Amino acid sequence: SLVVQEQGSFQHILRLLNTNVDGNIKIVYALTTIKGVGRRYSNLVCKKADVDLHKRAGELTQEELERIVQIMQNPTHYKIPAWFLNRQNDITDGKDYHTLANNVESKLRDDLERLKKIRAHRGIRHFWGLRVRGQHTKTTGRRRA
Amino acid sequence: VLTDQNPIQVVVDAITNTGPREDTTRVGGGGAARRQAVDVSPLRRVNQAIALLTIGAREAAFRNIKTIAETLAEELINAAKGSSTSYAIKKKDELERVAKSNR
Amino acid sequence: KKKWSKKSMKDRAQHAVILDQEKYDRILKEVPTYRYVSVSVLVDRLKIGGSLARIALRHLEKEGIIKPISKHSKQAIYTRAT
Amino acid sequence: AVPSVQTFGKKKSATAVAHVKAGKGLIKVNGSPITLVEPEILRFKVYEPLLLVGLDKFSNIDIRVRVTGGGHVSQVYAIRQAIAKGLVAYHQKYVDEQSKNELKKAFTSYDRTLLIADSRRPEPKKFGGKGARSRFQKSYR
Amino acid sequence: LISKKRKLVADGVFYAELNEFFTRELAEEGYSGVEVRVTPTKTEVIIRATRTQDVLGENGRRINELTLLVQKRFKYAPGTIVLYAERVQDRGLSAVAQAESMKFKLLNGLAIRRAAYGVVRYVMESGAKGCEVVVSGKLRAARAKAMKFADGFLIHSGQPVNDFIDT
Amino acid sequence: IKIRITLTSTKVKQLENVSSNIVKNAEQHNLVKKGPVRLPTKVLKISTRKTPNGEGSKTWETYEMRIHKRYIDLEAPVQIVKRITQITIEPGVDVEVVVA
Amino acid sequence: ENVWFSHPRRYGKGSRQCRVCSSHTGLIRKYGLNICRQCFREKANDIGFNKFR
Amino acid sequence: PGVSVRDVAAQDFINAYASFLQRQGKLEVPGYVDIVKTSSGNEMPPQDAEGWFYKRAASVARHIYMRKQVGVGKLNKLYGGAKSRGVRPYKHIDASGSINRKVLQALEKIGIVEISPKGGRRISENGQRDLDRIAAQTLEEDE
Amino acid sequence: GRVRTKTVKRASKALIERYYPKLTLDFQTNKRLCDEIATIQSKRLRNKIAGYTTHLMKRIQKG
RNA sequence: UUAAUUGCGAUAACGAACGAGACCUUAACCUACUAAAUAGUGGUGCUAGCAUUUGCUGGUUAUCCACUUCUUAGAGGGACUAUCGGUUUCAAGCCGAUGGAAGUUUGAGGCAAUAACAGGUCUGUGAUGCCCUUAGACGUUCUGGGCCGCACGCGCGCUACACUGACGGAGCCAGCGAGUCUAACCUUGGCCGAGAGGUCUUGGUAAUCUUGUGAAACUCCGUCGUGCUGGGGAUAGAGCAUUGUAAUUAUUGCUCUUCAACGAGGAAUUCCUAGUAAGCGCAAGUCAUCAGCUUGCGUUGAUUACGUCCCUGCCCUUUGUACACAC
Ligand SMILES: [Mg+2]
Ligand SMILES: [Mg+2]
Ligand SMILES: [Mg+2]
Ligand SMILES: [Mg+2]
Ligand SMILES: [Mg+2]
Ligand SMILES: [Mg+2]
Ligand SMILES: [Mg+2]
Ligand SMILES: [Mg+2]
Ligand SMILES: [Mg+2]
Ligand SMILES: [Mg+2]
Ligand SMILES: [Mg+2]
Ligand SMILES: [Mg+2]
Ligand SMILES: [Mg+2]
Ligand SMILES: [Mg+2]
Ligand SMILES: [Mg+2]
Ligand SMILES: [Mg+2]
Ligand SMILES: [Mg+2]
Ligand SMILES: [Mg+2]
Ligand SMILES: [Mg+2]
Ligand SMILES: [Mg+2]
Ligand SMILES: [Zn+2]
Repeated sequence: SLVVQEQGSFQHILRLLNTNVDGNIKIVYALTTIKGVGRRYSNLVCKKADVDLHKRAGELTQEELERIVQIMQNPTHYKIPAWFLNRQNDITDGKDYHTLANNVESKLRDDLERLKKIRAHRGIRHFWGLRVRGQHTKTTGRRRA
Repeated sequence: VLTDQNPIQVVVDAITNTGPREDTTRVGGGGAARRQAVDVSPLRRVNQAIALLTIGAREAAFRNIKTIAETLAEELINAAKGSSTSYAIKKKDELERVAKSNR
Repeated sequence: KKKWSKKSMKDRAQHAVILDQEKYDRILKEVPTYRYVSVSVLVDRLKIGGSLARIALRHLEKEGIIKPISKHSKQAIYTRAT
Repeated sequence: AVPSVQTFGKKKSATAVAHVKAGKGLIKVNGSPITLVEPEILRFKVYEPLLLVGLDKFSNIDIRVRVTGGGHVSQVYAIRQAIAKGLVAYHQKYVDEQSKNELKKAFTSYDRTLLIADSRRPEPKKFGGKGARSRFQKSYR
Repeated sequence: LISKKRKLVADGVFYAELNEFFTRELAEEGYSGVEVRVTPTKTEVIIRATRTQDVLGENGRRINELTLLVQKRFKYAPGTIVLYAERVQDRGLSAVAQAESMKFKLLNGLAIRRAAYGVVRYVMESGAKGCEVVVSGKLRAARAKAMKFADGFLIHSGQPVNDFIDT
Repeated sequence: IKIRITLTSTKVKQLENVSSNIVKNAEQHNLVKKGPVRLPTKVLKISTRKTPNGEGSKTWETYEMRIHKRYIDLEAPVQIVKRITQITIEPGVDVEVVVA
Repeated sequence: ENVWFSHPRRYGKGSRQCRVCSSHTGLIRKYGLNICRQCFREKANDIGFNKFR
Repeated sequence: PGVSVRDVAAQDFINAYASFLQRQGKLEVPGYVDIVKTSSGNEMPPQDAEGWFYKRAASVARHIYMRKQVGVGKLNKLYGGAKSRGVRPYKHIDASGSINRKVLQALEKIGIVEISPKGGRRISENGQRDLDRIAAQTLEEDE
Repeated sequence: GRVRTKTVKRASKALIERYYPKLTLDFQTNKRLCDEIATIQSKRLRNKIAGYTTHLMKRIQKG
């Protein structure tokens, strides 16, 4: 029932983490556009940054969004339970990270080339392009590429 | 709220408006299957009216913001008036035209 | 990969998500003369979102411009108050 | 003692026992009044017997219903059959049979299944198919 | 300390096992079934055969060794399991006795028609309503075929088959 | 003395005549008793394929075994209890007595 | 040698076998009878299972 | 006349009691709230994130008022649902045990529910009296 | 269909041959004397025979 | 005429038999019998809350008393197309209505003839003839693989392609069943853990305990909003657990992230007439662990016929045949 006439400060797009985050949709589902940021992570970040999750993304302040990306790129510093993290207990650094927009692809390629250079079975499977999780490949995934 | 008479009066005169009076059947004839125009029983008139109305409401409410209730409402209203924009009315005149051609 | 279908494109509508003064006083002036008012009616006649339609419905029935007939979820039925 | 009967309504698997005694006119179901039976349209469907025979015949009698089994609408049908059978049984035992037979006439004129339980029962599932009749699928080539 | 379901299927498989055992060794004694009665202080096994002197042996030696065998196999206490023999009546009205007599006649080398007609004549003389014996397999040729020998009338469908027909 | 007799058989008329001669002996001795409470018959079902091999029509077969259970509660001294468990031995019917 | 037949048979189909025919496939482990389905079909009448419906 | 929880509808009663509990503010919310999904079969956290714990508390309070005694497993089965298991068919999955256990401990702390013989939690007389008073208030709203 | 077999028809007409003055035009009394006067394994078969005897008595009353 | 060589009848046939039917099981009815703290109900005590003016909603095992309506069974009864009206040589029967719990042989099954297939199975069988092998064995056992391997083609299915909707809160209802002894089964409750799960105990050899299996679909409030979108959840990466001797070609489960085709499906083609189709989940089977499978159960519950021989076939009679491994 609470209507408010918005002003000209709305922006139909906004730019976060080298990704063209769409405006005109609610902020948590808009932040899911960032690759590496899903619904749970985006919802918890919008909660920890103390933004109104009912607000649209295109009408949000610069300080609110930079607080959001700070909480994103430094997750555990703001009381994040460290099992939400998609890259936890990594193989070299040993500490829990959370990869983001292009670091997800780069780190995926890093573990793939690690497996390929140690000639592990999953690495050879990925190099051939076959299924690696032990699925049957006789009938499904015919036009997988 | 629209058409402030009895809404059940609207649905009964809708099914009388969209009841198909004559319809065609599929006879063999030899090789080429033919159409033959026969008349429709009143029970099948009611049944075909109900099926046409709800099918039109369903396919018009599919994949859009208009709910099935209000879609069925406007379909029933247009059928009760007689409008040629109702799905059931269009199907009715098509079936009666094919019957009249294959008399 | 054969399809056996057409899959023709559509209009890709651009319903409004935030309101301004012109849309606000537009709805304030033309939600009367609507005999039957609902979320989809507002969406089709004003090109606004469903969220704006719901909030505007609650607003107008709170002040009293539209009368509720049935306020069920997923289907709200409002008339004009005369 | 107190004038009191107990009857029962049934459905597919829902049963509803109804104790009808003399009281001040309270119609409870599972300790809750009849206005809260929670399909809220079948609320009207369970209102309809007492709405038919008028609330004057419920002023001096109170009904308490305990319902088990089935689903929601099955329980509602069991409730309405139970209260109809309880009212007509009270009017059979204590009141004369004229009231009993006109009440039963009104009930069965509106709906047969208000007093007579429906005899449709689940048909067992046969092998070679998911249901009682439907088979799986015939493939030839 | 066993559930009743498992107890009842246990005595079922126990009866079936000892019946298979008895029809394996007591074939040349006309073994025509067995019955069990569990009882406070003892369980008894009533064998119903024809040659009771042969299933007993000299002074019950074969009954003694059979009791010892079933006791050793089923881990019963010595004395808690007892066996009795019984000369069964109506030998013609017993499908297994006629079947094993047919088997022994054919193993001795009798003709199949003579043996089957003799046994069906014996059963019909024994007061049966109808008897019916089928011999299947390779008879005089590599190609197999089933021969049928019947007398009287027999039924095939219904609860009367469980009630009356012994097979 | 609070004894319970439980019959756990499959032959229903054998169990029934056992229970009837039990209760008429009990009322002949004018003993107090909760009568024969008949528990729900429990059906043991086993569904299999009829064929030993795999081919044919997928025809299934359900072999069942009904189990009937009754219990009678008695208050009666040890000597009439001992002749009660001495007697009522039926073939194919399993009985057991518990005290307290 | 001791190693011969060393492998555990505490579970799986190698732990069970038909009490009548020593078959591993098709076991009926219901109610602890442990008969293959074919031998059960033969012996069900004298076990005490019957067909009523 | 006298009323009870059975004399009022469940939804508005739970709404009123949850609002009263949020206004009272002596419930001892856990702290890991606003992080969880309430069910392994769910896929999103509750949408009323600042609330929903007073709602769950009111619901289990009414549930224990109705029943004799319940446990956290009974509550997990009650609040569990159909988990969309991706491409495989659905299945019932019990809810989060920690949420129900901590709200039960919190209701013990505030004094609505108590521990019970025969195991579980039973509605105490204090919880009974104030649930009845809240029912009185929530059906006398409309007068 | 409700066609009755020759066992029912033959037992019914035999009952009518040797018990015509005893039995009457009511199914209940015909049943209550049929179970007394013959041994039938089935209540269903007894009811079928009694119904056909009552039908044939109705036939006898008209020619 | 019947669902039916089911019957009425006709009659070089008469009298019979098997099959069908009859039969048995199950589902429906019984306020009629027997009963029952291992099923309930009412009252009485003791006790909680509100109203207090009697009351309403509850709890209570050694508080008893009473009963069996609901629940379980056992013994029976009940329907036979009963009555009536039509129609039929006016017979078998058929149609409609009334009554009735039930009027499609009441519904669903089980059993189910003769003759055969050169159907399948020697990988169920210490059922087997013959042939092969029988000791660096084709026996048996151990280690490790494989039965999953993927350019492709088909058959059962499961998820879906969205607002008759997804998600989040509440509301909140089944039935069929299974479960540990010399073993370690179904697990309640308490606590820890986001979760999966773990730990301390407890009940149950079971109408008693798991379990009212508080199932899901559903309902009500909201959020979303016609956007391959908060649909859809494949393909992947990382981590945490459980089973097991052992999980690497991930056993499964859980968390986060990744977020593809799919916009209702061409020629074709399957199943189905009422509590049936369809939707929805649950139990059991296999099972140390693993359901997208099967066997059953219940929950919600439509539309359209009440016919025809056009297609696909089936039964009987007549007819033609150059067919007999038989179009
Ligand atoms: Mg729509
Ligand atoms: Mg189904
Ligand atoms: Mg829920
Ligand atoms: Mg689905
Ligand atoms: Mg009391
Ligand atoms: Mg007549
Ligand atoms: Mg039948
Ligand atoms: Mg073989
Ligand atoms: Mg394979
Ligand atoms: Mg198949
Ligand atoms: Mg929902
Ligand atoms: Mg139950
Ligand atoms: Mg989704
Ligand atoms: Mg076909
Ligand atoms: Mg399983
Ligand atoms: Mg496996
Ligand atoms: Mg399988
Ligand atoms: Mg010719
Ligand atoms: Mg020739
Ligand atoms: Mg040709
Ligand atoms: Zn075997």
